[PDB]
Amino acid sequence: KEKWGVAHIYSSYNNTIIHITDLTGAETISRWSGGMVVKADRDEPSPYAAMIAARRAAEEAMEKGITGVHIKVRAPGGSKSKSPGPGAQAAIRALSRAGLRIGRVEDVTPIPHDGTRPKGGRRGRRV
Amino acid sequence: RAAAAKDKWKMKEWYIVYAPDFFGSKEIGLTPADDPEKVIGRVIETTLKDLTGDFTKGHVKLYFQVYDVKGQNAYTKFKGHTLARSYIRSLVRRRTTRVDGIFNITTKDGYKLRVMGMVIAYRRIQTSQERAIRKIIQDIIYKKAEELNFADFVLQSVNGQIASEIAKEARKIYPIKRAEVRKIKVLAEP
RNA sequence: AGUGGCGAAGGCGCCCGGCUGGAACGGGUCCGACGGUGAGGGACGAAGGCCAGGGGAGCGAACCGGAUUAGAUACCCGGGUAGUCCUGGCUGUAAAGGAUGCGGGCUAGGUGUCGGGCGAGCUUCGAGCUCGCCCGGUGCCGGAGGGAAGCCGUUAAGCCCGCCGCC
RNA sequence: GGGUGCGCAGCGUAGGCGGGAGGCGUCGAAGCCCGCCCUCCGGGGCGGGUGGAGCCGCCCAUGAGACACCGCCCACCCUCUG
Repeated sequence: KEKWGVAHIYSSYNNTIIHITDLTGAETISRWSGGMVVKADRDEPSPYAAMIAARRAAEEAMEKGITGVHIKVRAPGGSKSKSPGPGAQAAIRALSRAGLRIGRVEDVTPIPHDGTRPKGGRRGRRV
Repeated sequence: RAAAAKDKWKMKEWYIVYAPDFFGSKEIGLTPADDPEKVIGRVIETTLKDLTGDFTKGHVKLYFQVYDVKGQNAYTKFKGHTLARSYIRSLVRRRTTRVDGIFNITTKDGYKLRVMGMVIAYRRIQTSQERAIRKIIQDIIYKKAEELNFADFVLQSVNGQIASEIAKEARKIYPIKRAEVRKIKVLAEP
């Protein structure tokens, strides 16, 4: 029989997390970060690191018996940035190549109807 | 170690989820769990085409909640629905007008709902017209609620009848494109 | 969501209901010069600060730590107190700036947009669309003309009739 | 009770004792077909099935030799009872 899961991707300017669950999101299957596959902190969001972690997670999922997968991609959002990083697309293509079938794709970046104050300081960062 | 990990994964059994009765009882998917009661309370997100494959209504998302179990078969209830982000963003453009109403409803059977309906106009209209349109939405939804009950309410709201009525009667204040019902939440139950 | 609107200015953006202030348009309606400016006096007046009482998510002066640096009482990072919020009062300040005091008559226009009214054409008969005209608001160009120039130019920084503040 | 053993070189999970050159095949097996569990998924231990008569080892290594056959231990996470 064909079973479907869900891949949550959390992408940032500093790391990428790929997490595969069942359709309910209450049972976890695999979880891999860009910091498990490199040793430089400045490479955690490299799309190659993302590809590698995606491959590991996909192979573990297949071993567990997962065939299809829906996708929810996310940036931190809220008061932080609303734009994903560059590892998300890499991870998606890597999941496709690993051998899983892909279903729906959606963005779930949480966005403020009007909310809290960000960290700048009325003048932002000045480096 | 990995021994206990494999033990845990292999102690997990699979269950088959089933939609409710006023829909067609289908086989949305599968859920792993060790015990039966760790499955009571779980939300399956699906679309309406998967259930009844009309190619156009792919933007509608339904959310079914698990409430019971019998062997390795679980049965769901209806919880709410919302439209899709992509659709809404493609709708709301510049040099137009958006009119949203949020209302609290009680059907014939005592179910309490929160309904969020949406309307779009072709131009940058005034505010009195916005308010007239909002009143129209309100009247129609209250009428449909007092005359119908949960199953028909939901089926009509997701098929697109109430939207047609709303558009046709709001076309008397200002023409319209893509009127719709955008969200429903269930709040209570008798 | 606007280059948009209301308000004396400060300033004011979820929805429904109630109380309330002011302006424009239309008007063979009423009174009949009742007007302008305003020394001295008064009322409003961002943020921050103070008094008294409540509350306290996020942000975050002071403070404490990590780095960077010749040094770094800073910029960058991790934490954090008053304060930011409500009630009732004081303080009376700002690039509070159109850096342009208020009223009235005159000296070419063009093109947008907002509200109201009139007249033609369309219509899916819609509190709807388009074109033109009058009044009032708010913008962009521009000829004579003005200015040390930048520039302003019927929303004058032009020619006249007035009052107060200032150098 | 059911399952459970790569110190090396290895035909490969020689685990260790006493016996065991002898053990089996209608007290029916291979070679071929599909499958749950254990686990270093190493790899075997396990089951219904075309199948119908061969294969282990005294023969070499390894310090202790055979999953050669008979009795017993042990490391785990599990199924019943009192």
